[PDB]
Amino acid sequence: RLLDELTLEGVARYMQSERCRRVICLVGAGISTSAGIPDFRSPSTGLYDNLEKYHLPYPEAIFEISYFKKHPEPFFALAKELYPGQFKPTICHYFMRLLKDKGLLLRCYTQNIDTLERIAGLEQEDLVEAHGTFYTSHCVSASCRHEYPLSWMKEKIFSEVTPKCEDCQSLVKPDIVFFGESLPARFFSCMQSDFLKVDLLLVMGTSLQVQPFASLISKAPLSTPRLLINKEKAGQSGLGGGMDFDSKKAYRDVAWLGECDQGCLALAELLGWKKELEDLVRREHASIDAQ
Amino acid sequence: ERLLDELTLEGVARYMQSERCRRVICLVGAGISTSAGIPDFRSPSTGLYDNLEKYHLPYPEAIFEISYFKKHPEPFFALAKELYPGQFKPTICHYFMRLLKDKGLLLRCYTQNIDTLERIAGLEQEDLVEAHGTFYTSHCVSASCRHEYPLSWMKEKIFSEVTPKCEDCQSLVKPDIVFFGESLPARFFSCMQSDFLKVDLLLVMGTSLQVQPFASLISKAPLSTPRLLINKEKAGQGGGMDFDSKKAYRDVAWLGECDQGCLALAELLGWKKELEDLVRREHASIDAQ
Ligand code: NA
Ligand code: NA
Ligand code: NA
Ligand code: NA
Ligand SMILES: [Zn+2]
Ligand SMILES: [Zn+2]
Repeated sequence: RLLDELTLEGVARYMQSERCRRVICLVGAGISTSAGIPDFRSPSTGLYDNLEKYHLPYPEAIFEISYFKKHPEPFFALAKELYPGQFKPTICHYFMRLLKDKGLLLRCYTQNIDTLERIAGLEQEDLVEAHGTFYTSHCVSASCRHEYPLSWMKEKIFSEVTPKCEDCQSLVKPDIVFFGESLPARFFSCMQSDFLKVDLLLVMGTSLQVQPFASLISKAPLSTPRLLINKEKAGQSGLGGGMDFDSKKAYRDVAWLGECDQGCLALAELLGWKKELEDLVRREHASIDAQ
Repeated sequence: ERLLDELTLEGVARYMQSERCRRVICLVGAGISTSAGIPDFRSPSTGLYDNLEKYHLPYPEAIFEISYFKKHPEPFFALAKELYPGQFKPTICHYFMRLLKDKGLLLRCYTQNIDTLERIAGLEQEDLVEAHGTFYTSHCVSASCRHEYPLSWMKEKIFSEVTPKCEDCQSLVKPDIVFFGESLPARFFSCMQSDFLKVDLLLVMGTSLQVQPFASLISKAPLSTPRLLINKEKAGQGGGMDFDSKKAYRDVAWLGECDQGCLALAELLGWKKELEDLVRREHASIDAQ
């Protein structure tokens, strides 16, 4: 086994090793709650638990493409309520920024649509935004598909004026992958390439309860260490790979439970980067508060 | 066709007052005993998996594995001594299942806990399937000896910190709990084939449903049988638990403390007064020696 001890210290020792040259990050809504965006499945605070004032047939409807096509108002009410005044990336995003700067980041597969990975300084080459993004929008008609920038959409969303294409008066939706829409081709191409060479998997703020994303933890070589930084164990045992932190055959999986920012701080310190990470977060947070 | 009128606690309680709901099966786990001061296994920070450092185990699950226990039984008995609950006082949830017994509604209680609080709350053996055994009785481990020992013996040996060894054959005497790697009792399977043909409601409480074959029990239920979960968090997601999809039809999740969920359910059923009275009286009766 590549790790000497199934701990955060073991993972950090490994990250200092020579064979650990390509790290893949898998991240979810948990890495953004510190930036004031709540997750989906945390009880009480999650979105599933605060969707009653929309009067939905079922909670998931607000995320279903077909329902959105027949009653988009609720999704856009949610978009207006959840629009973040400031898109301020967290300590976790900037830890992935450090991984980019040290040549360790092969890819960040993100399930979030908040584009905080871009604001933290990850580039498109670095990213697989598996569920799309809110940054750009498109008309839904197969013969229209007129694109619209975030400025336009934002103005409509806050004006509670349902986004309709100017030319065909159709529905214009953020380029998010609603339930029932296929993932970007980039997801599959990048997957087939990246997971042949990956040396370390960094799973953060995700419950691994939505496929096909979670199965990504199963594509890694059987020797690639997997560190989970998350409030709770996830990915154990719907699923095809299997996080094994505690059994008699466990050898490569490590779970560090707690806040994503706190775990990134501990990991950085272990690697001697805590100082640089705090400085980077400080500088960028101050710089953003200038626009 | 959606035996529940609405996927809520109120819908489930309406169903329970209906004529069609005559058989309730309870599936419960460590979560129903944390109010009684016994912690669960997989809760972060407070769970047993997160507090096994002082036993110096090769791996967290080893403390519960039959093979490790047979070769390194000292850590399990240290945990047994330190985890032995000073008072065995069932929680409001146990007594709510007692209310279910008294109203003729309880077909069976399948429990994963070994603390026997379901008996102290007044469920009888015919009411119970202790799927993972109990601490109440112990046996020597030799396949030809199998001499039984009562809890008095065990309590005394555990607290005097002397590894329990058989008087006749000097082998290891372990509690009759189902360690990882031991088969479940035949009662589990018999009772299952019968109970899940006539069950009208599933009550899953204080369990993460992450251990097999217990968790699959929610799959033996008829496709029409409603299933309500009372738990701090969604778990179990026939079929699995479908609370939120467009196809959800029979599953209801009430997130929170098991005791509070039992209180709310009882109130909807008009039993809250009786439940609180029973809890107070039984706590007082047990404290009176
Ligand atoms: Na969760
Ligand atoms: Na997400
Ligand atoms: Na849990
Ligand atoms: Na289902
Ligand atoms: Zn259009
Ligand atoms: Zn013996």
